[PDB]
Amino acid sequence: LTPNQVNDELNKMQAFIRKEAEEKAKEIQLKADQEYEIEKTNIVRNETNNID
Amino acid sequence: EKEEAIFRSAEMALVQFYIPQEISRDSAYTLGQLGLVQFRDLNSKVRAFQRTFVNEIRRLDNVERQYRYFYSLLKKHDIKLYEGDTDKYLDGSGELYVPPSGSVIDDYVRNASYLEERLIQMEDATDQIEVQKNDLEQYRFILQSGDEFFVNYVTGVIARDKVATLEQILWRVLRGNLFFKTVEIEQPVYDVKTREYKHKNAFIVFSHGDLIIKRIRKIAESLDANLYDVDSSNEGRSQQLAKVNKNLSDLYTVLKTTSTTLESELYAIAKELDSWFQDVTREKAIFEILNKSNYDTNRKILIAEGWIPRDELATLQARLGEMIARLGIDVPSIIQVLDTNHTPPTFHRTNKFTAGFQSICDCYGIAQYREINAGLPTIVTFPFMFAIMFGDMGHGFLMTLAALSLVLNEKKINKMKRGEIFDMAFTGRYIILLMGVFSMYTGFLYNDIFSKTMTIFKSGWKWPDHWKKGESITATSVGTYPIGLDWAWHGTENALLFSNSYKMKLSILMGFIHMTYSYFFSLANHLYFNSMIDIIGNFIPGLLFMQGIFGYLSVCIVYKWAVDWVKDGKPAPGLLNMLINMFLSPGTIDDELYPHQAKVQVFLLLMALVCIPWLLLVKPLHFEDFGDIMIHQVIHTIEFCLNCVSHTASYLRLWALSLAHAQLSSVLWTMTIQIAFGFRGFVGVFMTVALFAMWFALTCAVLVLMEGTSAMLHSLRLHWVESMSKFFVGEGLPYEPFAFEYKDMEV
Amino acid sequence: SQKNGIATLLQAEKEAHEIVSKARKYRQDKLKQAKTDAAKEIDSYKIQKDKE
Repeated sequence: LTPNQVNDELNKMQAFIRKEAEEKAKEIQLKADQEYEIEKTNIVRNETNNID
Repeated sequence: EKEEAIFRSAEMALVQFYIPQEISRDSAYTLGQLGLVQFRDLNSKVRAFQRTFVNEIRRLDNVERQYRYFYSLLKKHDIKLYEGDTDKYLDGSGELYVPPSGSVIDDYVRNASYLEERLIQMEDATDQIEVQKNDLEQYRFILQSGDEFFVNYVTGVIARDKVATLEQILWRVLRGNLFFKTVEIEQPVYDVKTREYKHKNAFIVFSHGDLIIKRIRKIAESLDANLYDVDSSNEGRSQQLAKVNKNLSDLYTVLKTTSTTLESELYAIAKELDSWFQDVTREKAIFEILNKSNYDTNRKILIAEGWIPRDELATLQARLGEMIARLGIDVPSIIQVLDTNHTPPTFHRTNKFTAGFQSICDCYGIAQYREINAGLPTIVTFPFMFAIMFGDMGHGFLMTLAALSLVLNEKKINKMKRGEIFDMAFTGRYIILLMGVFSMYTGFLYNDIFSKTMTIFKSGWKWPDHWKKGESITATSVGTYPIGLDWAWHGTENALLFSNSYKMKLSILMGFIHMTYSYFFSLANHLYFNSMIDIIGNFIPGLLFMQGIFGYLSVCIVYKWAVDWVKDGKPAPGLLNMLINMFLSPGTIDDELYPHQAKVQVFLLLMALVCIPWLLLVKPLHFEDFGDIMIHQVIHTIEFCLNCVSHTASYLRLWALSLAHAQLSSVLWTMTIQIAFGFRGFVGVFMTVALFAMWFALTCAVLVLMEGTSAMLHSLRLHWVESMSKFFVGEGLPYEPFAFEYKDMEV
Repeated sequence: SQKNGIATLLQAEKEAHEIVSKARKYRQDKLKQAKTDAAKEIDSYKIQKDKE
């Protein structure tokens, strides 16, 4: 529309993609926590069973 | 919101696009309807396999091959292809004329890939089921001869074409000892090698020797033969007949069943296959055209460039209002004009009434950017040229009759199929109208209607009380027709030798006026460019050289038209005698057109000639210098200096054709009407009828068709090589916005 | 745009890549933490059984 507005369609979409990737990464960190949980529980179970 | 066709040209722009990648197809549906949109193909120096869209093109190729097979299987059957009126809904200029189509394109691919084998496996059965039926039926008639005799014996059936030779070779290979009786095939049947109803015969044979049996068996096949086996007993043959007869009703019915399926599904598919054809074509084309842009995974945006008109940015934004309406992502502007160093394309608009006129404008060639187009010159001059080619009242009126019929029937002709000979005819239906409406006027001044004249006005001419022909009779003038020429020039060769001289001058004068008018547009575009630094430095000689001679000759010509010479002591100077004097003499005219003109004609000539090298010095004075440009301007100087006179000379063909038409019309009239004048009411009326009919046959056919066909192309000459020589001094590449269109039967 | 898009869009895209790779390296450090967590669970409970 207005020529001066051509920077807004850049910066707002920059923010939109940034927040998309930010949510993706912040849930990937939760996935990392879940991986932590399972690979901790299974290893400790397997070792402690022989200890028992 | 357009151009004036005289000074205002088309003005446009280019930008770098930053469109989101996800709405590529979405944007394409919209801009593909009517957007005045073209792309600068940055996707260059790349191969098909070097491109990121080769995968879908082969899929659409396979489905269109499937559609071609659909064409084939359709036309090979009597059913007619229904075509709905949806093409009008799909061809035209609107606002959302192409509604967006979902991604069910792959569903179309799927169901097509399904139907292909669905129909192949169902159709490839009849070819067998029929031959099995035929073979069983043949076996049946073979067995029908159970009471005809005379492993242990051989049975078969052969065409009558070899019955005699076969029986003879049997008789002369088994050595004259055999039983061989036969019965003919009543109501024969077709063969299988050539599908031909060949007359047939069946035979029966018996012998004692088994060696004989094997010899017969292994000789029969070498020739056109069929083999079978039959029981010797009689009731055994009856049981064979019953068992082989039981299993043929199924064969009789299966073909009917498969047909019932075939036509049933053909009816349904026909309603949609035609539409889907052009539909899927639209998707392949739109994918292709969008594919010319550059994309990488680097950025979510898509790197694209294209070349867009500049006087419709507001309309483009409003139309993209839909982009932000339903599929909105809030990146509205994708337009930002930058600058380049290459010449922009040239393009303009067209209209229904000007289908033919505008085509011929760029058929010769396109003009460069902001270079004036000769639309109005084509509208005016070419029709007037054709009109002045010939002006018989009857011929012009008759030609216009067809034009009126075509224009009034255009209500349905616009939609009905245009015949091979009618395509171009319908293309320029509005041109012949102008042709004729100017032809009737041009011929009006000639006062010719099939070489006749009713003496509309009065001029007054002097004759004695009585006069016997064979003598030259002088009639003085007291005022001629205010409009046109008087009837007095309908007499002997004097009239023709005056009319030819009169007419050969106006042609030259009008040609000079027309070429001056065309050259007048030279500085128009340069002012449009504001390129006045040195362009006038070349327009000046190109004007003065031609004018100082041609305008001087024209003004001299009109000078005698005003002043008489019989009443003046000075005799009338020759029509063209002021040429040699300008060079051999230092100013001596010897024609005495005007005293003072003698001392100024050479002066005008010497100003005219002196600036010959004024063009070869201006170019090097720019600072720098390079050989090709001096060579180019030298060749331009010489070519123009010769082209002025070439054009001057070329204008006589107009009058040559005019007088040729007049003479042929006169001679045809003389050889038709005078012959028809045979006075007889018992057999002469029928002779008059026949002559009248053939006179129409010739007038309409050969005194119009060939003449007009030649005249239009001679006018095309007279327009092109004259105007465009110095008018279209540049070339611009065409603009062709991507848009939907219909497709139909073809390879 | 061009006078600013080449920079703003790069800020968006490389920022997204940086945060995503930050999540990835977080998950790798998290895998190391899971290994050492199984270790510390078998470094204490293993001897805890003998304590009881």
